[PDB]
Amino acid sequence: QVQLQESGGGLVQPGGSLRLSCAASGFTFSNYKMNWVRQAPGKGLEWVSDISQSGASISYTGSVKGRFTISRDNAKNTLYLQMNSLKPEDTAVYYCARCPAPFTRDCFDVTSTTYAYRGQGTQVTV
Amino acid sequence: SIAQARKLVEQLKMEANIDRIKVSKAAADLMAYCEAHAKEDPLLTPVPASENPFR
Amino acid sequence: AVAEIQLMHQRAKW
Amino acid sequence: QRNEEKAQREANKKIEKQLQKDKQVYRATHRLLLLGAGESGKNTIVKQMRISGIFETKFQVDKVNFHMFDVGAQRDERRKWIQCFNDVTAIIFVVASSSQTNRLQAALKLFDSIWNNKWLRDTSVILFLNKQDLLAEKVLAGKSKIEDYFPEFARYTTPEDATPEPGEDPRVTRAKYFIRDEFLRISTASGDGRHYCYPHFTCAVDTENIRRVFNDCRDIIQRMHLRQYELL
Amino acid sequence: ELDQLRQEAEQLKNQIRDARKACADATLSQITNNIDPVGRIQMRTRRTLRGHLAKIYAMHWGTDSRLLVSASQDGKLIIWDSYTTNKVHAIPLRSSWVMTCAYAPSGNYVACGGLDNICSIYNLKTREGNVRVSRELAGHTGYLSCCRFLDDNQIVTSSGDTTCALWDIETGQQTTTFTGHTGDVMSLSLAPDTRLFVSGACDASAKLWDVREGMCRQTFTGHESDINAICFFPNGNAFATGSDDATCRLFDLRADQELMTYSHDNIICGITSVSFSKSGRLLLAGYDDFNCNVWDALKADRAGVLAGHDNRVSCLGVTDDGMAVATGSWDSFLKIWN
Amino acid sequence: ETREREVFDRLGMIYTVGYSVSLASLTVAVLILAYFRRLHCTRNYIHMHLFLSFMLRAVSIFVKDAVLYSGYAGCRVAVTFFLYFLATNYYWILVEGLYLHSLIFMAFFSEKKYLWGFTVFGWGLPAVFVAVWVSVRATLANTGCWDLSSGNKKWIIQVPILASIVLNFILFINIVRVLATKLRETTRQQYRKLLKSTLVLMPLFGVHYIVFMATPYTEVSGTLWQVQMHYEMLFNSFQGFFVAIIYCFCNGEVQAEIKKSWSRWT
Repeated sequence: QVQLQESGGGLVQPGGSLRLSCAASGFTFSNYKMNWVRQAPGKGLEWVSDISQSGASISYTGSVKGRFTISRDNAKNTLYLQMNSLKPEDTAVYYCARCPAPFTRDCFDVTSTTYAYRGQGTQVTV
Repeated sequence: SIAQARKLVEQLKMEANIDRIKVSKAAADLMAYCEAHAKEDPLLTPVPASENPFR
Repeated sequence: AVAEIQLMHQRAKW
Repeated sequence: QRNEEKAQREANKKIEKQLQKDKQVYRATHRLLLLGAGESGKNTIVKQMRISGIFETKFQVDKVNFHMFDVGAQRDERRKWIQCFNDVTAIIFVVASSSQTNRLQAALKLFDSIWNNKWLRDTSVILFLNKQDLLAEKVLAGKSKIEDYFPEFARYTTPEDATPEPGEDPRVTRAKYFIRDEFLRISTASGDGRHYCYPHFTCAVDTENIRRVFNDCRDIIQRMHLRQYELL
Repeated sequence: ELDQLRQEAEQLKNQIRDARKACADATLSQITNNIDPVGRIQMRTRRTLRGHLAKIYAMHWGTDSRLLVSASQDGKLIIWDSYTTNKVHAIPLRSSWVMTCAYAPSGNYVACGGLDNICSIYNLKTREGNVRVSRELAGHTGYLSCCRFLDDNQIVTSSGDTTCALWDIETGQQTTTFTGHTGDVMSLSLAPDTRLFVSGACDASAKLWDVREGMCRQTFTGHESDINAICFFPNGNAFATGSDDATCRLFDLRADQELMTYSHDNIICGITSVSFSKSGRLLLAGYDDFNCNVWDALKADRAGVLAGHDNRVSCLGVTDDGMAVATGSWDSFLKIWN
Repeated sequence: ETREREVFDRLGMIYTVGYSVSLASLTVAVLILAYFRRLHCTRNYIHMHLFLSFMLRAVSIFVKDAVLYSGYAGCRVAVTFFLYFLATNYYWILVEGLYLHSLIFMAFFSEKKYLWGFTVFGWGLPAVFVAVWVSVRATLANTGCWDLSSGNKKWIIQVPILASIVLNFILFINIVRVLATKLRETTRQQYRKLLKSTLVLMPLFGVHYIVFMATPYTEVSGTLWQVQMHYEMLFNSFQGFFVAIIYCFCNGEVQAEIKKSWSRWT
């Protein structure tokens, strides 16, 4: 069963740094693209970052460029979001999402309200 | 979300309550079915052109 | 003019 | 049994003539998938072009039939039913240009996923940025501050060929063409010439819209023809 | 408490995993070690059914194993006499976005559904002889991805609203609803006794549903991505699933766990359609690479390839008598194979 | 005066070799097109007609050479068939241009409205003016093999052919224009691809005629006559070969069909 369990989210002073981690189970980590999404209090799901299969191709949303850094560890099947220079608007539930198919370029639906291959999420309060 | 979580917990309880036979028994049953019905399978054992409706 | 036709005509004349 | 064979062949021929007529009608009409968010002004565009799990709008421009599909009453997980629209002539895309902490980012990701999807990689897209008046109102009032939602706006300069509209403020032109250039950065990357994009700055109530799609659809058809001769 | 429910759910999942591990005393590969390989299955195309304009999205064989309905997104249901390739009916659809079709077991009716979220039942035996919508079943809140008749008055449908529904055609009302999938149900298959049915969804899971009671008896996991196709093994105590992770997997209902997996490195495209042969020894899976593979269901070795389609193979069907296979494709042709 | 005899013999050899190679390649190409059912399309139907016209031109030229150069009815009908199967090839090249122009500049083409019209145009307007010429020649001259020219009767066939050379040039550049716009609205690669498209469209549209289209009946002794005859013989003889190479053998779809058939046969 596709499981994505996150950890590391918690209260942090503004301007701080926090390492969100994502343990993946039930699928071949290296074959699928990965994405970090967030849900702010009272807001909809917002796409934050993504990293491709090999880990060479990285993209961030505009509001987090230069601050957050995504990474993947295929030998340990995990995903990292290193957050730096955190802001009060960064308070949200962060979900470790997955692309719906392997070796595939389109990552459709990772921000859907009832998405399937998405983690439970960890809350980050700033 | 509380109702959905309760429904999921109930479903998992019902799924855990069911009994499961040994895998060897199920594999033996599938093998037995395959052996009993192999000769009724035109795709596995080709039919002649006379019998083949798509000749 | 037309190549093939003019060649055939000049072959004719000669 | 030969009587049954004759009856079946007569039925087949009566079916085949109707299939010939239906093929004539089908090849003479173009299917447009109209896709866009709820507040993107898409419904206003449908209302202009006009005046259930899917809404079909038939319209005719220059004696040419277009069939535009507004896909309502569906869930937001589009990765399955979108594959139905790989044989449409064009996917009209309506983007809320002057607009979830970042809605335009979600629109850009949707366009990217459409562009890179293996079945839609042959289907071309018509792009409508349907919030030009609202974009002008926002950027002229100084409430834009786009350089933090998209940091690229801190260094982007208007390309030389980007002709601003008459009487239009430079900020409005720069913002609208910055959005266009984001969509083009997605589209020109791995485009490979198999499908194309037509960015158009539209208002919600423009009468030009039915023409724009026309002049896009026609172009698409021509390119497909030029693809068959190995010219493109 | 939501946290208490989550903890209990995790404990139940761990208990289920431990029970499945305990029941897995032997592997199917070890059990079938004494069975000789089937060799190479060289099937060839015997009929090519032409007439559809757009991509053919579904087909379904008749119980006579001779007639078959095919749905194309040009807005057409065409009923072929596959022996003679002569079309029997050409039914124009109200909505041209059809994603599934079914042929009634008695042959009196056909069904179709799609992006209109409506199941249309067409009567092939009207007084005049034409084909008209006998019944229009509305009520799904998502596209209809599959539908299967139980009889002339009841039909089971799977929709994109993550739920399945059993409809009473006479009254038009929903007799039963099945909920529990978190992704769209992409295919369903009725058991030979039609008392249970398995539905594969876009949650990378299949679910066995009791039609009489409406409850989900078992949930089968192991696939990594969206499951596009599903079908019972002919005995009714097992089934197979094809998914976007490019691997087929055969599960069984009584061990409640995976039996065996059909995958290959050269295959990276997902499976759009699966169907067993009459004995179940062959598992036929249609792929996005325009090919259709024939797997030795007991050895996992690929025994054949049904190459010949110019576009994505969207639908498969093995006749009730097992004589022939039929594959539809996005290139708008059905091919019959022997 | 054996010099002109040697010149005519050399011309005969060069277009004999050219037409032999072209006829072989075009027969192979038309067999390939007819064999594969997937390739059946309006464009490929018109290409098959063009290939048939090229084949008929080559075989008719060979027949005329055998009958005439190795005043009865057989010789006259051989000359008439030579002229007819030349004019049909010219008008099928014009039909190539007309169909490619209609696909693009006409907003949305309608196959049923024009395909039969294009076919009857390409096979019959040459027939119409060849029949008119035959009637005029039989009524007013009716001498020899009709191989000799009789006043201004010859133009009855030559003038209508030349017009198809005119218009099909006007089409050609215009298409080369529109591709430029297609390459403009979407650099070194742009102009390189435009040049490639022009070069591959060179043989289908028969543009090389326009160079010597307007030259009148030149005297045999002269450098202009020699260059015109040799250039036109070589280019016309190998034009069918080039068309078959480009539009069948080098075509991506046809190569895909050939490779798939070979792989499945293996």
